[PDB]
Parts: sequence; C-alpha cells; structure tokens
Amino acid sequence: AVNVEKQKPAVSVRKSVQDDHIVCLECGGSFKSLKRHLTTHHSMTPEEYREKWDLPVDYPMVAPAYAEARSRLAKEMGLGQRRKANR
Repeated sequence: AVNVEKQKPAVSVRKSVQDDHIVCLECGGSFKSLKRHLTTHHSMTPEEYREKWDLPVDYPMVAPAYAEARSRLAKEMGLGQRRKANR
C-alpha cells in the first residue's frame, strides 16, 4: 500500500457520503460501516476519530441513512449493553 507519512486522504468531508458506501478516511477503502472497521483497524471510538480529521458535525461513520444519520437519536458512541439480549 503506502503508510509512509501520507496515509490515504479519502478527499475532504461533505462528499465522504457515496452511493450506499462511506469512504475510509486515512485508509481509502469503502464500506457500509466505518464504525466497525474504525475500532478494528484504526481502532478507538468514531467521535474520537472525527477529532483526528477535524471532521465537522462529528460526521457519521455508518451508512448515510443507517439510523436517521444520528445514532438513531441518543445512545452515545460505545456500547449500550455488553450482552446479546433477545434473539
């Protein structure tokens, strides 16, 4: 790939939203959910990560309309319950 002081700038924000695919800032690759990929590879929380790229309005890391583009309203970054309650 590269990763020698440059990384992959997936352009500026605003157009980070594409056709049901969200572009991986620092990485280049595209997917439906950066939330996972983020905490997997780049690791850390989506809100903490937006700080790195100075990403305005705390730009969502999940699909453009996944859940009202706003974590389904409330339920902050992290995990609700550490349990798979109900099937």
